[PDB]
Amino acid sequence: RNQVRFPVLSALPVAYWVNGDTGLKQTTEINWTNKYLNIEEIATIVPVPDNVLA
Amino acid sequence: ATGRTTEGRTVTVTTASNTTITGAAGTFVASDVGRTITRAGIPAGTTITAVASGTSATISAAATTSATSAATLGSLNGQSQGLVGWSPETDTEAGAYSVAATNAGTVTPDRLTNAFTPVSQRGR
Repeated sequence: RNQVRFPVLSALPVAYWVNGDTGLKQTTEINWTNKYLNIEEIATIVPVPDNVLA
Repeated sequence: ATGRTTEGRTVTVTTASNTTITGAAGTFVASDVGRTITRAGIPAGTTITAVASGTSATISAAATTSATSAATLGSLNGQSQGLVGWSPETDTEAGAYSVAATNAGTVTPDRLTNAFTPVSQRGR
Protein backbone atom coordinates (compact mmCIF):
# COMPACT_ATOMS: atom_id res chain seq x y z
CA ARG A 1 0.00 0.00 0.00
CA ASN A 2 0.88 3.70 -0.44
CA GLN A 3 2.72 4.09 2.94
CA VAL A 4 4.08 1.92 5.82
CA ARG A 5 4.97 2.72 9.47
CA PHE A 6 7.90 1.65 11.65
CA PRO A 7 7.78 2.12 15.44
CA VAL A 8 11.12 3.22 16.97
CA LEU A 9 12.58 3.86 20.45
CA SER A 10 13.02 7.57 21.37
CA ALA A 11 14.21 8.01 25.01
CA LEU A 12 15.91 5.86 27.70
CA PRO A 13 15.75 5.24 31.50
CA VAL A 14 18.46 6.53 33.94
CA ALA A 15 19.61 5.61 37.49
CA TYR A 16 20.56 7.36 40.76
CA TRP A 17 22.31 7.28 44.14
CA VAL A 18 20.40 8.13 47.39
CA ASN A 19 21.51 10.22 50.38
CA GLY A 20 22.59 7.54 52.89
CA ASP A 21 20.81 4.20 53.46
CA THR A 22 17.40 5.88 54.16
CA GLY A 23 17.09 8.58 51.42
CA LEU A 24 14.02 8.94 49.15
CA LYS A 25 14.24 7.12 45.72
CA GLN A 26 13.49 8.58 42.21
CA THR A 27 11.44 8.04 39.00
CA THR A 28 11.88 7.49 35.19
CA GLU A 29 9.74 6.40 32.16
CA ILE A 30 10.75 5.07 28.65
CA ASN A 31 9.32 6.33 25.25
CA TRP A 32 8.70 5.42 21.54
CA THR A 33 7.72 7.23 18.29
CA ASN A 34 7.13 6.53 14.54
CA LYS A 35 8.97 6.69 11.17
CA TYR A 36 7.57 6.17 7.64
CA LEU A 37 8.27 4.79 4.17
CA ASN A 38 6.12 6.01 1.23
CA ILE A 39 5.82 5.23 -2.51
CA GLU A 40 6.32 7.16 -5.79
CA GLU A 41 6.30 6.24 -9.52
CA ILE A 42 8.51 6.36 -12.62
CA ALA A 43 7.13 6.42 -16.15
CA THR A 44 8.05 6.94 -19.79
CA ILE A 45 6.11 6.82 -23.08
CA VAL A 46 7.51 6.00 -26.54
CA PRO A 47 5.68 6.99 -29.78
CA VAL A 48 6.33 5.53 -33.28
CA PRO A 49 4.72 5.98 -36.77
CA ASP A 50 2.59 2.98 -37.80
CA ASN A 51 4.38 2.62 -41.18
CA VAL A 52 7.82 2.19 -39.54
CA LEU A 53 6.55 -0.86 -37.62
CA ALA A 54 5.62 -2.53 -40.93
CA ALA B 1 27.60 8.65 74.73
CA THR B 2 24.71 10.15 76.81
CA GLY B 3 21.73 8.86 74.76
CA ARG B 4 18.09 8.59 76.07
CA THR B 5 16.73 7.01 79.30
CA THR B 6 13.48 6.48 81.24
CA GLU B 7 15.21 6.43 84.69
CA GLY B 8 15.26 9.69 86.74
CA ARG B 9 18.11 12.22 87.24
CA THR B 10 19.21 15.11 89.51
CA VAL B 11 19.75 18.69 88.21
CA THR B 12 20.42 22.26 89.46
CA VAL B 13 17.58 24.68 88.62
CA THR B 14 16.54 28.31 89.09
CA THR B 15 12.96 29.29 89.96
CA ALA B 16 11.08 32.42 89.12
CA SER B 17 8.11 32.83 91.57
CA ASN B 18 5.69 31.54 88.85
CA THR B 19 5.36 28.49 86.45
CA THR B 20 8.85 29.08 84.84
CA ILE B 21 12.07 27.08 85.47
CA THR B 22 15.57 27.72 84.04
CA GLY B 23 19.02 26.07 84.30
CA ALA B 24 22.44 25.46 82.69
CA ALA B 25 23.05 24.05 79.16
CA GLY B 26 21.63 20.51 78.65
CA THR B 27 19.64 20.59 81.96
CA PHE B 28 16.37 19.88 80.03
CA VAL B 29 15.53 17.80 76.91
CA ALA B 30 12.40 17.22 74.75
CA SER B 31 11.41 13.83 76.33
CA ASP B 32 11.25 15.25 79.93
CA VAL B 33 7.60 16.44 79.60
CA GLY B 34 5.26 14.56 81.98
CA ARG B 35 8.06 13.81 84.55
CA THR B 36 7.56 14.85 88.21
CA ILE B 37 9.87 17.51 89.73
CA THR B 38 10.63 17.60 93.56
CA ARG B 39 12.60 20.66 94.91
CA ALA B 40 12.45 23.13 97.87
CA GLY B 41 10.09 26.06 96.98
CA ILE B 42 7.95 23.72 94.76
CA PRO B 43 4.45 22.50 95.85
CA ALA B 44 3.76 18.73 96.04
CA GLY B 45 3.00 16.62 92.90
CA THR B 46 4.36 19.26 90.43
CA THR B 47 5.28 18.11 86.87
CA ILE B 48 7.08 19.35 83.74
CA THR B 49 4.25 20.57 81.42
CA ALA B 50 6.40 21.96 78.57
CA VAL B 51 10.10 22.35 77.61
CA ALA B 52 11.38 25.26 75.49
CA SER B 53 15.22 24.92 75.34
CA GLY B 54 18.18 23.01 76.83
CA THR B 55 18.05 25.78 79.54
CA SER B 56 14.28 26.39 80.19
CA ALA B 57 10.97 24.67 80.98
CA THR B 58 7.39 25.15 82.30
CA ILE B 59 5.72 23.45 85.29
CA SER B 60 2.14 22.58 86.35
CA ALA B 61 2.06 24.99 89.36
CA ALA B 62 3.74 28.24 90.49
CA ALA B 63 7.00 28.00 92.47
CA THR B 64 6.58 29.69 95.90
CA THR B 65 10.11 31.29 95.88
CA SER B 66 12.88 32.58 93.56
CA ALA B 67 16.23 30.78 94.20
CA THR B 68 18.71 28.25 92.65
CA SER B 69 18.90 24.68 94.10
CA ALA B 70 19.42 20.99 93.31
CA ALA B 71 16.19 19.16 92.30
CA THR B 72 15.01 15.63 91.35
CA LEU B 73 13.35 14.61 88.05
CA GLY B 74 11.19 11.47 88.29
CA SER B 75 11.37 8.27 86.24
CA LEU B 76 8.46 7.30 83.93
CA ASN B 77 6.80 4.05 82.78
CA GLY B 78 7.75 4.03 79.04
CA GLN B 79 4.34 4.85 77.50
CA SER B 80 5.55 8.30 76.23
CA GLN B 81 8.61 6.65 74.60
CA GLY B 82 8.69 3.17 72.97
CA LEU B 83 11.95 2.37 74.84
CA VAL B 84 11.99 1.22 78.53
CA GLY B 85 15.82 1.07 79.02
CA TRP B 86 18.61 3.27 77.57
CA SER B 87 19.51 3.94 73.88
CA PRO B 88 22.65 5.49 72.27
CA GLU B 89 20.51 8.01 70.30
CA THR B 90 19.72 11.35 72.03
CA ASP B 91 16.31 13.04 71.43
CA THR B 92 17.56 15.36 68.63
CA GLU B 93 19.53 12.78 66.60
CA ALA B 94 16.66 10.27 67.08
CA GLY B 95 14.52 12.72 64.99
CA ALA B 96 16.76 12.65 61.88
CA TYR B 97 15.09 9.83 59.86
CA SER B 98 11.68 11.41 58.90
CA VAL B 99 10.73 12.24 55.27
CA ALA B 100 10.72 15.97 56.13
CA ALA B 101 14.20 15.80 57.77
CA THR B 102 15.41 13.77 54.74
CA ASN B 103 14.14 16.53 52.42
CA ALA B 104 15.86 19.18 54.62
CA GLY B 105 19.13 17.18 54.05
CA THR B 106 20.00 16.74 57.78
CA VAL B 107 22.78 14.14 58.29
CA THR B 108 22.03 11.07 60.43
CA PRO B 109 24.42 10.65 63.43
CA ASP B 110 26.11 7.71 61.58
CA ARG B 111 26.38 8.91 57.92
CA LEU B 112 30.11 8.33 57.28
CA THR B 113 31.00 11.78 55.90
CA ASN B 114 34.64 11.28 54.78
CA ALA B 115 36.18 8.53 52.60
CA PHE B 116 38.98 7.53 55.10
CA THR B 117 37.33 7.52 58.61
CA PRO B 118 36.37 4.20 60.34
CA VAL B 119 32.91 3.15 61.50
CA SER B 120 32.92 2.90 65.37
CA GLN B 121 30.82 1.54 68.28
CA ARG B 122 29.19 3.87 70.91
CA GLY B 123 29.33 3.17 74.69
CA ARG B 124 27.45 4.49 77.78
